[PDB]
Amino acid sequence: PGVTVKDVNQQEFVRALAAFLKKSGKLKVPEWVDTVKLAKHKELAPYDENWFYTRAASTARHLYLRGGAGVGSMTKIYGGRQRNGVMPSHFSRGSKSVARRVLQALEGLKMVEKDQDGGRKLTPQGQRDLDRIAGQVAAANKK
Amino acid sequence: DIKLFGKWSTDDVQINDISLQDYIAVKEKYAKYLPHSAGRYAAKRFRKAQCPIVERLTNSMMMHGRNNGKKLMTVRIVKHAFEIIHLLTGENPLQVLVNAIINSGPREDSTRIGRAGTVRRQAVDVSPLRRVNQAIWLLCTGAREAAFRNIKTIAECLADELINAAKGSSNSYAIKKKDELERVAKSNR
Amino acid sequence: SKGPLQSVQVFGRKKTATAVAHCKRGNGLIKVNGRPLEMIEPRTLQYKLLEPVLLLGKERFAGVDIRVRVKGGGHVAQIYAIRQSISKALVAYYQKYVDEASKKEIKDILIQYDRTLLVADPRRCESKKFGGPGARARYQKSYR
Amino acid sequence: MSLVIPEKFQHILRVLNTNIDGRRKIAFAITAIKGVGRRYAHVVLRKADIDLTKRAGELTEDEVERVITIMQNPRQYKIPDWFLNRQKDVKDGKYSQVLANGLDNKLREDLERLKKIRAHRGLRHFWGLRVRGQHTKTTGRRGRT
Amino acid sequence: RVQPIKLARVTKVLGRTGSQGQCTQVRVEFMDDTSRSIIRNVKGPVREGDVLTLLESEREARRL
Amino acid sequence: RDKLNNLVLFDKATYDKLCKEVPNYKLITPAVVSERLKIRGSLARAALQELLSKGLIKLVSKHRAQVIYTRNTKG
Amino acid sequence: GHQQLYWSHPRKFGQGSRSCRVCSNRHGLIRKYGLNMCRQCFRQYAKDIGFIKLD
Amino acid sequence: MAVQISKKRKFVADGIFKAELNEFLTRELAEDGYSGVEVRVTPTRTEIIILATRTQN
Amino acid sequence: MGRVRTKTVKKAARVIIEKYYTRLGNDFHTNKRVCEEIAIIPSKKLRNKIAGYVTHLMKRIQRGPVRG
RNA sequence: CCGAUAACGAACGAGACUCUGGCAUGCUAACUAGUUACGCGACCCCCGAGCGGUCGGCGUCCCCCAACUUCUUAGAGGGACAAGUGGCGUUCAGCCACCCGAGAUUGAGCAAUAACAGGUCUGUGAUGCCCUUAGAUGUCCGGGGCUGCACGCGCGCUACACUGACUGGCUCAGCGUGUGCCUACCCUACGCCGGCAGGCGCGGGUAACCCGUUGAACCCCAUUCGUGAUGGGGAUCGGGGAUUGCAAUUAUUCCCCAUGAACGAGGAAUUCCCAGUAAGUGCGGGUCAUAAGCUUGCGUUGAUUAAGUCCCUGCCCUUUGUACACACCGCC
Ligand SMILES: [Mg+2]
Ligand SMILES: [Mg+2]
Ligand SMILES: [Mg+2]
Repeated sequence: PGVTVKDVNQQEFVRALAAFLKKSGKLKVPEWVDTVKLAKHKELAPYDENWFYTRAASTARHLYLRGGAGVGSMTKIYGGRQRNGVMPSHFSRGSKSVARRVLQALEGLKMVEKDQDGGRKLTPQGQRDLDRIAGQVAAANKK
Repeated sequence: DIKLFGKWSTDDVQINDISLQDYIAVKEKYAKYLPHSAGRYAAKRFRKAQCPIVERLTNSMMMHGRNNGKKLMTVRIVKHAFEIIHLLTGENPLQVLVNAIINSGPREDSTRIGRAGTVRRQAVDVSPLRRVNQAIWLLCTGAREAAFRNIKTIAECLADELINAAKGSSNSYAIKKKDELERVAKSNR
Repeated sequence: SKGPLQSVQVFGRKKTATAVAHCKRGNGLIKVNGRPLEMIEPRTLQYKLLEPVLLLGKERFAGVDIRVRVKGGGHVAQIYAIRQSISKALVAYYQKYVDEASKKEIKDILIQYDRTLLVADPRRCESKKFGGPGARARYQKSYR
Repeated sequence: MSLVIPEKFQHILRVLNTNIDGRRKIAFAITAIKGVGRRYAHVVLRKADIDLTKRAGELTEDEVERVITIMQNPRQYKIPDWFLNRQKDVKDGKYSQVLANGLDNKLREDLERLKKIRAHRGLRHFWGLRVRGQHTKTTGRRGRT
Repeated sequence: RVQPIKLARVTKVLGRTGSQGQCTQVRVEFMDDTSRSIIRNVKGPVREGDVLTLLESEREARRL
Repeated sequence: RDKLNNLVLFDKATYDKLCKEVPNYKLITPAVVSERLKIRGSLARAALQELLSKGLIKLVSKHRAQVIYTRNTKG
Repeated sequence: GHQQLYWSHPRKFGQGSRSCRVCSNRHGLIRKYGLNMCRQCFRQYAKDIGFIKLD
Repeated sequence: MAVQISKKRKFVADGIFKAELNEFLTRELAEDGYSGVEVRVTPTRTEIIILATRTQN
Repeated sequence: MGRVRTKTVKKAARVIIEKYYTRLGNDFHTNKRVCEEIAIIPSKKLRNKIAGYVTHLMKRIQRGPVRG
């Protein structure tokens, strides 16, 4: 069976990919992962200390789903409702720096690259391993 | 055969009173896989009767502002409540819900305009549609007022409100208000 | 077993959410937006999406090949448009390529179960007026 | 492993010059120190490098003395200078995080130095009115009566 | 001394009453004794041909 | 209705009683077990998952808003 | 009168920079689509521009 | 085109010009039996025709 | 409620029935087809309202004389 | 409207009308919208699928190198009329119910005769009369004020919580705006730097070509919290950083770290509302150098109760009284 990531549950797939990136030490992280907030609209630090691997896992399948997604695209994707205190809630975008660090880390890992236009896209090896892990997690999920 | 929520066949159910028999839509044709179908049952009169009852349960459940548009939350609420009641009783959740509705339904009420100058509260009977409406309303608000300020969750309190109403245990909110209504009906009949 | 060009394309829309199903000869399989209906996002409504196929069973779905694309609206509207797109596309492909004497016994199940499976809901929205927050709700007023 | 209360537990326990609860989570329990919020507590505990799901009485005394040094002297422990309370102080120009009644001392100091220089903010502070430019025609009546 | 509860079948609806329209006069005959037809004042939307519970038989419905 | 003051963790008196009495009644939920044994509720959830990994109950629902467990089927 | 302070106040922005192209009022000015028109004036000339209350 | 303006602003500008032209022609020929005016605009030229009662005046 | 006809449609239906009776019929579609050509109705809505009233009066006149 | 009927025949307002929305696998056509099929790939596959699967990857107007409009766009049209049938009714106007039907009452605009000494001279180079007109009530510039607080009233937002909060993940909208006569002020993708608020360099868009496939909120899925004024609430207040401008103090706004106030569903009173409606929930426009707790629009999720009444509150009509006709703010 040829299993693609679109054939598997994304909640399990994201944590599978983050686990894989945890296993592979080539991926780089900034030192401020445990300190900074993930967005302007966030009220607290992420609970998970592996939130960076989670972020990379999310953006990997996002760039697979559609290409040309730049830093601003990432921040709009990961944006969220801002409680604004006493004002009515609104929408705020994610941190530009965390998207830059994750995308540049994937770029150094060399399964993503800048396109002929703006934004970035997967290398064929990228989706090769994405469908590999999707197939193995699908087998583990079904049986 | 219908398997609402993937189980709990609706063909083994029964209704003891003919008055609610034609005004309950738990039967095979009005049995749905999910309690979620906006079939426009309020467009003209007497169509909420044709609306399935389990749809009505979530309908009356979503109340009081903070959750007024959420249908999916009330659907998972009724799902968990059905699971809980079937685990702790063993009989059909829908059947025991129908029994709870029948037990909770107030057969009489008052008009409050029994005389013009002073309140008189002439006691009158209740149409079956008003019966089912009052029963479901009382049950939903009973769970609401059971689990507003406790560790106890809404699914748990909906489950035990239905259980208590089905058994007529006199501590259920709907049963108590029904008892009070019958008492005042006798008071000023 | 080798007839080509056996294809229909039937849409279904409700509340500014359209979903077009392309139906053609092939192995029994289902996909909306490139993913199977079982791997849908609001899984609490997953029984609604697998409802049409369980009505008439997989037996008549064994010889069909259908793929749906959805755009517009929200999640629930997408769900309803998808299921009505599925039912309408199957019934139209059936009536086109085989007799309607057996199409009747599959259309009647859908209509007796839910009219929306083959008739879209026309209600969309009402305009907000300049006197209150919404279409009919008005602003407050005070005499004192 | 989700076990009973160990013998070496404190249900109410003293930190600096004020007590904090024990039943609360370890990060949220220490925010009761007058000057630390949820973000500061979480970052200093993540630097403390311990179990976060354990309560305040499961903190052994070596962990107590470990966390207090970090919370008192953050700048040496790689805490960013933008994270701190008294950034660019008007006295020494040195970042610090003020805790417990030290924060009370600092706030009183700010009020009284504004009062000494007779700034508009200081005069509003003395008269108890609003200092951040908001209106006062209709609000504040709870505090005034 | 308490009369046993029984059922009444609606034959037709007479009109609205109660000084605000809140009530609805109806003509009902018991299926237990199909000869006896009495007027009763109900509370809620009632159609023709439905049935409803009656806690008493002797009591009839006056105006309002 | 004045104060709860529930136990954040077990002790001698509560742990053994939980272990001996939980797999008897039909409804095994975090809120209900908290009512019965005056435990906190984070502890109730943790104890429920530890008992599930022990095998004295079986999972039923596993929803992110409320989980259900039930006593072992006797056979 | 003196050249330096007769116009020394900058009004390159704000409500004083703009005015109605019909009556020079700076209240209720409609700047959409480059209209730059006082509202009670635009209600007067609405037909001429081509604006019609279709509904 | 960066020099050129949006079509929306184009139609707005032409309507504004028509309104100003009509008002000015009214205030100019009110005693001359002014009735109306129209414009046919082409890229080559614009032709403005004024409907009045006494064209001799 | 609210399906009563108006005098404008009613009188026109009466007049066309009385003047052109033989050409009319008991089918609504046929009635609107003849009305479309032999009468000048600017609107489709008014057209088919006229035709409906003509059909109803046809049902009346085939079994009892009317004020027409 | 029907019906009685000294009335018959009309007219205006209502209706009608225009726009709006659902239906047309019917027509007209679309490289500024696309859909299938095909050819390159890229990857999953070899247990074997192989006419296997995904791609918002590239092309088949890169013009000879495929079609068509189902989806989208907008013109011509059609389509719904109480039309059919059962019942009620004077058997008339009509009403109720049901089948077939997309639709059996979609929302709006316009709105008569008249009155309110209703509001506006502060919209106007609309305007009579009067006030001022050089120590100006003309006009310009500088500073403050329009925010100022023992208290009272109105429209709002925010919450009071476990039907929840926090973290992460999955994830779908439509209205509609976008570079300037004055007028110097646009919307913005991408890459880099900062933790954020921001800054830099390169483009695109005067617009179904770009922003944008508008990756919105809510919701949905998992973890943590645990009845504790608690991780609910974020009022008040401190320190620090950027943005706009000539200028930010009386804090313009936004961001980070700090305190965490009242508030535990609200007395008497009283507002709004019948189906995509109330509501929850965000997003556009107007305001704008900076900007929405306002307003006007849009979209999502989406109900309960009722198909009634003159009990209350108002309004109309008929009858009636009048010494009123400047019309009860009357007359006396
Ligand atoms: Mg009209
Ligand atoms: Mg603070
Ligand atoms: Mg007299």
